[PDB]
Amino acid sequence: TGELFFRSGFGIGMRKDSPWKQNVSLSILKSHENGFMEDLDKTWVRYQEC
Amino acid sequence: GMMGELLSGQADMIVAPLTINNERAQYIEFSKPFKYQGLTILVKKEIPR
Amino acid sequence: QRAVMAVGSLTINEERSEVVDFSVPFVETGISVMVS
Amino acid sequence: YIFATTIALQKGSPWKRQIDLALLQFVGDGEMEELETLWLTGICHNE
Repeated sequence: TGELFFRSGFGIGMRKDSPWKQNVSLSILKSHENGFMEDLDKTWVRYQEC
Repeated sequence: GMMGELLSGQADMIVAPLTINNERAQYIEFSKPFKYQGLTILVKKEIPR
Repeated sequence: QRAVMAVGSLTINEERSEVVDFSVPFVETGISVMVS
Repeated sequence: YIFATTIALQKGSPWKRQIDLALLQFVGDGEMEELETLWLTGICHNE
């Protein structure tokens, strides 16, 4: 019921000296633009109704 | 938990649905996030008459 | 470098990220479809 | 239903951390929803 509250995002946790920022972010935007987000939205999220 | 296990050296990767916060970002940086979500409210279906 | 900062309602994308860095995303968007 | 889902800083700027902490505070203190009330809704959310 209702609207959302404290609208934020779910993401990856990494250390500041961890050099795995940028290429990981590249892969992430690839996942956002290539429908893999929608792929998981089908394969795990959108099936079920009462 | 998770944050102390990163800052303790025992854990090295968080890949799990964490929210984004000030104080968490003060020490451990996020990437750009997967899903843009938040809070909803569980209210039951009351039984019919 | 005519300007250091640029705000807009700027969409956040690959080729944009290739060149420049980004804030934690300000507001939420994507592709929608408008119909009657 | 949102399909093809999901601030410009030059690289190497010292400005990431400060602005991020700022914006996560502004998210964290509900003034974003005040902005929403100022600018977002017209008639449709009052369906």
